[PDB]
Amino acid sequence: SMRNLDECEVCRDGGELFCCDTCSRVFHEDCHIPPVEAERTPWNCIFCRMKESPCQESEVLERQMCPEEQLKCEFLLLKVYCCSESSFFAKIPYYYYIRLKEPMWLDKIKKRLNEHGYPQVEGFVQDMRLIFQNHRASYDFGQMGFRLEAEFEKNFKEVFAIQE
Amino acid sequence: EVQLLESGGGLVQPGGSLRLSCAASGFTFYGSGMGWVRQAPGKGLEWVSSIYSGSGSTYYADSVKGRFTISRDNSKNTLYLQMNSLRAEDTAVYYCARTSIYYYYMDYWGQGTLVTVSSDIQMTQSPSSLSASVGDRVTITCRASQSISSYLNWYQQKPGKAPKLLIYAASSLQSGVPSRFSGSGSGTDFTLTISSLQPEDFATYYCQQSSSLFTFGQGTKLEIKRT
Ligand SMILES: [Zn+2]
Ligand SMILES: [Zn+2]
Repeated sequence: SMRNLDECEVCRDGGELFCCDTCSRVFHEDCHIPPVEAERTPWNCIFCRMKESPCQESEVLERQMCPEEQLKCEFLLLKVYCCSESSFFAKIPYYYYIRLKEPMWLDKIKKRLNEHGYPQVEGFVQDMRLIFQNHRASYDFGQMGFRLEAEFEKNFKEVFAIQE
Repeated sequence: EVQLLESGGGLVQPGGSLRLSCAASGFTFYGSGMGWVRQAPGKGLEWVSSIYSGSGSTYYADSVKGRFTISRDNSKNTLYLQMNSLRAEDTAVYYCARTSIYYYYMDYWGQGTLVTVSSDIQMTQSPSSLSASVGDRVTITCRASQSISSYLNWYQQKPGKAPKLLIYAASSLQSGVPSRFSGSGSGTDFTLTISSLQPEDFATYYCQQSSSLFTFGQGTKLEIKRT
């Protein structure tokens, strides 16, 4: 249609693209988080939905991952993936096969979050943070990840309205 | 501040046509999904049609397919329902309702306008009818034909009033609703629970799936016990 773009919002590539009912953004099935259900009546992307949504951090993390919490984490993970640095931290870290708290990567967090494998917000946020902690303790990589981390931590505060 | 006012309801000969309009104010009209829900006198709620972003995103009940046409003019903040080939089945109060796309629930309802004539997801609601006392713990339940994830809403309706949203996203308490109300469940089986029943809680309660179109439960009338 004339009201939707022809590049996936996340990876800027063509192929099988699903249109958001409201905005111009389009997505590959698995590029959107959670995955696109074209079944739906209609399909709206998570940005347009979260736009229409209506305190200490300790509180937020302790929260059980109920339908709203689950959506907000999915919202945060989609923003992480939309950052150009997501490429680097998507798969197994480079360092992993070279002769450090737990190997972590975005595709691992993505599978877990889509599978409802985090009982609390804390599980998601801690895995996300571990990616950067593990990174820091290695090698010669400049500011790689600085933007991905900073962006997540800004969005995390904003989405759960953490203290100023 | 938010107001939905329906008009265009009235008397029609069978087979004839009628056009319902709903004037919206107090919210960004194009940012919101808009639905029509009807209710026959004494009967439960039935989703008719909802429109989202333009004519490409229109949905109808099998009942009214190829017979009713929903439309919107965002420039005039108006929702329309064209109604053709009208039966007696169609005689009902037609509510204008705003569907928030956050988790696909109807948080704002008009007064309703009355029209007088001369393989979807089913929602079973146990019990049909309940007698309880002030202070008692009440648990109404909804079951779904197939899985509807957490896209499950709970509504209260009282005599002479429009439905009111209690719960959205299966277990989220709508702003203003007292804390004694709570929802639970996901997949097929769901539960509305009132911890300590209050005089004002005597009403009819409908559940509603949002997963694919909308389908309402049959309703559950919560009545006082004898003393
Ligand atoms: Zn993509
Ligand atoms: Zn969108």
